Amino acid sequence: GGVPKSKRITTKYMTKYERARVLGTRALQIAMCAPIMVELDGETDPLQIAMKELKQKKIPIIIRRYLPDHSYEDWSIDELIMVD
Amino acid sequence: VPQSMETRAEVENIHITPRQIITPQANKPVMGIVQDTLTAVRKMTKRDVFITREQVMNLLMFLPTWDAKMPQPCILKPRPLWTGKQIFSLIIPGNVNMIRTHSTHPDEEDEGPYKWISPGDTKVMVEHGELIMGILCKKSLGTSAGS
Amino acid sequence: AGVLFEDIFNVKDMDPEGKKFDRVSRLHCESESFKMDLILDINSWLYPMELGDKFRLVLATTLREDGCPDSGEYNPMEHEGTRADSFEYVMYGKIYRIEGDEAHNEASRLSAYVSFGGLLMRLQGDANNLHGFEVDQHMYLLMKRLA
Amino acid sequence: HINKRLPTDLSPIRVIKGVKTLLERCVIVTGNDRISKQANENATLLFQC
Amino acid sequence: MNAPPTFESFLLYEGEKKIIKELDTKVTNAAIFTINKEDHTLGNMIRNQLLKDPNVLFAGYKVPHPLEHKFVIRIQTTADYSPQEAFMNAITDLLAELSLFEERFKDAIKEKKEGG
Repeated sequence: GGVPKSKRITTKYMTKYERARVLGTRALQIAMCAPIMVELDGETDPLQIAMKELKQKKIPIIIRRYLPDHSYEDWSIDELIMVD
Repeated sequence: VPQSMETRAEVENIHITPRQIITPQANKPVMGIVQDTLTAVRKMTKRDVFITREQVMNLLMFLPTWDAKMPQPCILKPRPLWTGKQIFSLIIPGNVNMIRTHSTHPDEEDEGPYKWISPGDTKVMVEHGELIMGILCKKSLGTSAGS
Repeated sequence: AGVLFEDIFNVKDMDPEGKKFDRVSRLHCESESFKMDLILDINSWLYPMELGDKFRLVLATTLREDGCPDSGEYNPMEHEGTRADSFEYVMYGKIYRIEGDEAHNEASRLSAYVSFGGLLMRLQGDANNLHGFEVDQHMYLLMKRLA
Repeated sequence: HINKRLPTDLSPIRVIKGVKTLLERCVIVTGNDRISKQANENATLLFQC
Repeated sequence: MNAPPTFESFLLYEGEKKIIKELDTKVTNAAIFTINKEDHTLGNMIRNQLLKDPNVLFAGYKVPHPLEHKFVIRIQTTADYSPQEAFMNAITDLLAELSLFEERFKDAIKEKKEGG
């Protein structure tokens, strides 16, 4: 059930339940020595690297939001807008 | 202790204390200033509390968010003296504006001519993130809504 | 230069409802040149007063005699050689509200409320004698007892 | 630093346009359908008031 | 079972510098001096000798924790006088003052014992 991009009716604002898991998964990926997309300013805790590369929205994670009718919408990181 | 660091990220982004300040049960804070800390907040905002340069100097280093810009004293001559509201003003950050009343506020004061100048220092006014008027209590620095 | 208000005052009332603070005296005063009415909060122990006394009062925007504004920060150097040397009571604060005509009343009656950290000033009278007063403006009070 | 004793430069037509743009941009139930619009002004009725 | 040793309140560990100087960046000519393994005594002496100096504008000690024997002093002066030189003059004046205290106490004990 691939929902088209113009057909997506979910919200365009990424909530904190997505934020925690994307931050943890990306920091874990960096913890297995993934390439870091942005410049490093001496940070050694990869969770901090996960935030400071989430600021420029350069994280390759596709969020598969599940609708109640067993259909799924794929949302990218840069399509969603940071809010806190 | 979390044994996976993505769960540690979940603790940081969800389970941390400052992200859980306001309850969804009754839209109120759950932590508050209590016991002798609240008692000395009540006793420190009083109008007769005139505090010297040395004592506010002692109180200065316990504000790590301070911008190292000390205020001009309320009393300049003959002795430089501060007050309790002037040093609680440094604690309050940002733009904070607030109207409440003390628990010992008379009801006849609000319709009188002294509703904006209280002899008893009861109505509590905060303007622009600095403490201006009133003595704080459980109503202003507690778990109640609108604090 | 910068003297927004300048008058001699006489005290007519001392604690009309009772003394609620140990170190704060509340005074009711009237002038002689411009018919003003004033409610004063001062330090009681530092500078004691009694009923019927006379005091010279200057309300200015800065302590600099050339009219230039101050730096806004306290230093223990620049308090002598200025306009504060001719007065024994030098306060520094900010006006928080101005009452009177507002929007829908005549401008023959005006009032200004000044907060010195908890000490309260109510200066009320004619609006043309209260020129230069605005909301959230820093203010200097100079006061000297007279025989 | 708004002065409450000085004249302002805010026209009421700009105020009404800002309120209308606010109420158009503050949506909860999305969609151009009649049911979606009815739920949109049913969810935000007290906020609009 | 988790009781700390009682000699750690006055003894530095291996490779532990007593005085750590940190340059403050909020204002100019300001520094923070961190001194370990001591208490409010030396900080109070340094502070109340510094407060007599008109050349200083900021001199203050703080103990962050009663369980951690460590205290910090923030000193800011004018732009003609170092905070480190201010602290040096403070401890020099303290040493001179309590040397005068030692000799006046010795003279007092001598005259009280000889006077009977």
